[PDB]
Parts: sequence; C-alpha cells; structure tokens
Amino acid sequence: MFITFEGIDGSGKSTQIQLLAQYLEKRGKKVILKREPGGTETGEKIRKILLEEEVTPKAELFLFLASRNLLVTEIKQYLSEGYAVLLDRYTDSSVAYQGFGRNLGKEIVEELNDFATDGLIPDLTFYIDVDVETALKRKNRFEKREFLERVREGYLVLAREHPERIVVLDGKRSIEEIHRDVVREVKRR
Amino acid sequence: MFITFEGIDGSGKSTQIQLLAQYLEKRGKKVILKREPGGTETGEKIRKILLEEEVTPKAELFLFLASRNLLVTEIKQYLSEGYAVLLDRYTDSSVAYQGFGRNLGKEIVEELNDFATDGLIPDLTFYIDVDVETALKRNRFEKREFLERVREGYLVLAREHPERIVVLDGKRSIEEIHRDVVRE
Ligand SMILES: Nc1ncnc2c1ncn2[C@@H]1O[C@H](COP(=O)(O)OP(=O)(O)O)[C@@H](O)[C@H]1O
Ligand SMILES: Nc1ncnc2c1ncn2[C@@H]1O[C@H](COP(=O)(O)OP(=O)(O)O)[C@@H](O)[C@H]1O
Ligand SMILES: Cc1cn([C@H]2C[C@H](O)[C@@H](COP(=O)(O)OP(=O)(O)O)O2)c(=O)[nH]c1=O
Ligand SMILES: Cc1cn([C@H]2C[C@H](O)[C@@H](COP(=O)(O)OP(=O)(O)O)O2)c(=O)[nH]c1=O
Ligand SMILES: [Mg+2]
Repeated sequence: MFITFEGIDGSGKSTQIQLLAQYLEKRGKKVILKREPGGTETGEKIRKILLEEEVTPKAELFLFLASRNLLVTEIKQYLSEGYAVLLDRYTDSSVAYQGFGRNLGKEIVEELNDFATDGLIPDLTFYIDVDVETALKRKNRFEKREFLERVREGYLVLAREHPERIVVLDGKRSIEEIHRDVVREVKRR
Repeated sequence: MFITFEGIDGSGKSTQIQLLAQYLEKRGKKVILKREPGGTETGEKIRKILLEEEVTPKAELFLFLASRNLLVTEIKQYLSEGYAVLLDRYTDSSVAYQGFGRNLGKEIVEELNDFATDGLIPDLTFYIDVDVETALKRNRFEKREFLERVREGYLVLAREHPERIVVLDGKRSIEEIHRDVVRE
C-alpha cells in the first residue's frame, strides 16, 4: 500500500496525510509516514538547502531528485514488508513545480523521476485541488501566485494523464469532509 | 577560454592548474579558478554533503549535477566577460566516477551532464593519469578497485573523444608535466 498526497502549498496535504495515518493505525495497519524533500538524514540536509537557499531551476530539480532517490531506497523495503507507506509529496511535485512551474518540461522531469525512483510508482495519489488565492490565504520561495497557478494547472494535466492512480479531491471542502473522501477511496484495498 | 583538469585523487590536478594560472597572470590574461564539486556558495554546501555523508550512486550523481549546474551558470558569465576559466574537474569526473566507478552507465551520466551544463564543452581538458597506489601516496571516493574502475573510465573516455582530452604522465616531474601543458 503506497499512497501519496499532492497539491499546492496550503491545499491541506500535511493535515490530510496525518488524519489518514491515524485512521490506518487505529485499524491495525503498519503505517510509515514520510515527507519530501526530506525523509532521510541526508535528504533533510538537502531539504534545508532547497528551502533556505535560492537555486537555479535545474539544480533545484537535481536536489529534489537526490533527496527522492535516497527516500525511495528506504521505503521500498517497507513496502516489501506489508507496511503502508504514506508520502507527503512525491514525483508529481517535481513534475508540477519544476516541470510546469519552472517550465523545465513535463516529459523531461518525468523521465528524470523514473531514473530517480527506479520505477516505484504509487498505487494511489490524492491530488488536493484548490485555487491559489484560497491556498495562500490559509497557508517559502515557492509560494508566488503566478508560479503556483502554473503548478496547479500542471497538476490538473497530470490528473488527466494518470486517472487510474490520481484521485482529485475538492480542496474547498472542509478538513473533515475531505478526510471522508480520503477514507472512502482507500476502502477499495 | 575554458580549461579543465581531470584524474584521480592525487594525480596532480590542483598543482598543474595553478601553475597554468600563475603563467597566464604573468601574461596579462584574466583567469578565474573554479573546482568541482563546489565553486559557488550552495555548491560548497553540496560538496560538504558529498564528502561527509554516505549516499546512493544516483543521489551522489544528482548532487554533483546540482553543484555543476550552479557553477556552470556562474562560468557562462566569465566566458562572457572575456575571462579565462581554469576548472579542476568537470563533466568527465561524473562519467568516470559515477558512470564507470559507480557503473551508472556512460551514456546516462553523459546525457544528464548535457542537460545540467547546457551543452558547455571545455576547449581543452588535461587528463592526468597515474596508478592508484601512487595517487593514494600523494575520502570515500578513494577505494582502489573503485579508482581502478574510474581510471578505466577516464581512459575509455580519452579514446572516445581524443579531440580535447590530452593525457599526461603524473608519474613524471611536476615541471615535466607542466611543460607538456604549457604548449597548448
Ligand atoms: N480544507 C481546509 N479548509 C480550511 N482550512 C484548511 C483546510 N485544509 C487545510 N487547512 C489549513 O491550511 C493550513 C495549511 O494546511 P497544510 O495541511 O499545512 O497544507 P499543505 O500541507 O498542503 O501546505 C492549516 O491551517 C490547515 O489547517
Ligand atoms: N608531476 C608530479 N610529480 C610528482 N608529484 C606531483 C606531481 N604533480 C603533483 N604532484 C604532487 O601530488 C600531490 C597532490 O597533487 P594535487 O596537485 O594536490 O593533485 P590533485 O589536485 O589531483 O589531488 C602534491 O604533493 C602535488 O605536489
Ligand atoms: C517534493 C517537491 C517539493 N517542492 C516544493 C513545494 C513546497 O513549496 C516545498 C516545501 O514542501 P512542503 O514542506 O511539502 O511545502 P507545503 O507544506 O507548503 O506544501 O517543496 C518542489 O518544488 N518540488 C518537489 O519535487
Ligand atoms: C566533480 C566530481 C568529483 N567527484 C569526486 C572526486 C573526488 O573524490 C571528490 C573531491 O574532488 P577533488 O576536490 O577534486 O579531490 P581530488 O583533488 O582528489 O581530485 O569528488 C566525483 O565523484 N564526481 C564528480 O563529478
Ligand atoms: Mg505541508
């Protein structure tokens, strides 16, 4: 069970992934919750540079890929041990933020993601959609309005490219409403 | 002008490149010296991580590329201001060390390098060869069998493109080598 949460800043990812972790734990599931960038000792060192320092779009992309490669190395084992792995952001983020947001190109980033993850693809990905103004009012260097609009639109394209994996949630709903939707979709495995 | 030096840890890179600067400073030429990994503020942070931490081959590779794309942007400026760029280690480093040394594939690393460096190829690159024990005599990237692989990687790369890579015998004298480079 490999599930990821995606969406722009302020969409509600961190909140929802935790509510989901509790629900699966209470039901007697071995849950592993991780975030990106970060999730490993060195990945967290990488995360601090990405947030604290300004970098070119390609270097920025390579840093997210390094952190991702390190995180994958660890979670794969968990997955191969009956553990449920929940991730706060994954490959779609690089596609949406660096592919669309920074305009490096959807295809290029996806190919790099493939090399970086050795093909580990989520079974289920919750994309929480919300308009930018709402997200920013409720919610770093990534939160610029225009940038985030391109990101949001990029995520919507991705939802269209992988409808089997990506489940689009309506971020305008209440926190508890969305959680209902989340649990409802999980119930199907 | 864009110059770069390659070769394993202890082949005589820092020594040569300098001696090729104090020569150009001597003849007016405005040169700037940069090294990889590092060369920029964030790059030195990435450098620290690569030397102090244990990372998987790919993370290792992506960290070098991140550092390279940052420096490259800064190098495009100097070769825009008419400067002279002497660089200790570059794309070949990733190919030999990550491609062959880590066995991630020559073409793979080569393509990432293109993407990360926006197709910036050095005019002249000096590959300084030496056996492993000698170099060691003179970090985590220094395990004989690995270096062996890296050396092989450098030589197989020297074959491919003999257009810019000029080999030298680091087992020689510092002045002997120097002279050989001063020519080009
Ligand atoms: N559906 C929601 N309705 C109202 N506020 C929300 C909703 N989801 C999240 N928030 C609030 O927005 C802020 C950031 O949420 P977070 O879960 O941290 O979003 P992300 O992790 O997507 O930035 C918090 O105050 C969170 O409680
Ligand atoms: N041609 C040479 N012959 C003998 N020793 C050399 C030669 N070139 C460099 N050295 C010495 O090898 C050691 C490492 O050289 P360095 O220039 O630091 O190599 P790298 O920069 O490849 O580590 C130093 O003692 C340097 O003076
Ligand atoms: C995983 C990933 C994150 N990011 C950015 C998006 C976030 O603004 C930043 C920090 O992630 P997070 O801490 O998840 O930010 P937020 O809680 O506001 O959503 O990382 C990318 O640009 N590319 C990526 O691949
Ligand atoms: C630029 C680069 C360096 N390296 C390694 C070479 C060294 O082991 C380490 C530090 O490089 P460097 O400081 O040049 O050390 P040396 O003088 O011994 O050559 O980084 C790679 O593995 N890949 C790369 O792309
Ligand atoms: Mg969050």
